[PDB]
Amino acid sequence: WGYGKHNGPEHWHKDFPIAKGERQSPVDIDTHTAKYDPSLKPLSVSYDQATSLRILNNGHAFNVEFDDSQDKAVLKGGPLDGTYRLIQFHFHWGSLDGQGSEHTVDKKKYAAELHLVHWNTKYGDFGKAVQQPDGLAVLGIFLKVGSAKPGLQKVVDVLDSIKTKGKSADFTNFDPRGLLPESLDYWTYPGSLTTPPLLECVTWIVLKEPISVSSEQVLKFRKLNFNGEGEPEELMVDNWRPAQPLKNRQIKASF
Ligand SMILES: NS(=O)(=O)/N=C(\Oc1ccccc1)N1CCOCC1
Ligand SMILES: [Zn+2]
Repeated sequence: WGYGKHNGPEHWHKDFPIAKGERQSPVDIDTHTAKYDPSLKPLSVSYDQATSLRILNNGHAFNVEFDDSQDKAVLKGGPLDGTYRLIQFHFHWGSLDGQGSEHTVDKKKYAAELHLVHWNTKYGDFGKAVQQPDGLAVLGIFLKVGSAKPGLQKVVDVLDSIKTKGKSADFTNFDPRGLLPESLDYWTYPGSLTTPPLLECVTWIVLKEPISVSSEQVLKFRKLNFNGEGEPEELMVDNWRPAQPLKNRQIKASF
């Protein structure tokens, strides 16, 4: 699977029939249908002891991986019951600034979207968590093009070294706190992974406030390759799934 005409989102349902499921992601967030929910508790992003390990081009995106052997970087609160450990983050982005995000807001597409993936520690390990309807929590953050995001620059700086599928590099001592906007105001809804196997295990928490990144930063994302070394170059761009049917779901606002 991939993002091209012959292996892209329109084809995924043949190997992963859940692609046409009842709680697929992403979705369009219609701000006039989302309802404030005063029962939501404050979101707690606890990343002070985060332990990043490595950055990997997996042919679909680049992934910054963390040590999730212990409660070191966790998400709690909000719509969540319990504790969810950060395992990795990645981005989706476009070929041009007017597309790239997976979620949309009143049909607006942002230039890119950051996903911080967390699993529910009550299930012991990630593999067990993704067999549960509350196994994962993904914090989604939109990127727009404006001023540079200083906290993103160390990421941008290493991409030269993982240009092709299968390449990795040490990426210790990275602080993901530097990727957040000021506000933790969010929308939440039950959904899925947005990549095969498209498992319907995720509590989505999508921040309302985008972060700004510079044109130079996003241009460096677009120099990555989907292909492996020595293979013909296919630029890693437009690695986003479009909005899926909302079906019988409710999107709730924390604000
Ligand atoms: N939006 S997402 O489904 O989280 N994307 C991904 O799914 C996962 C699956 C497991 C752990 C973290 C993320 N990625 C990024 C692209 O390469 C495939 C893996
Ligand atoms: Zn993602």
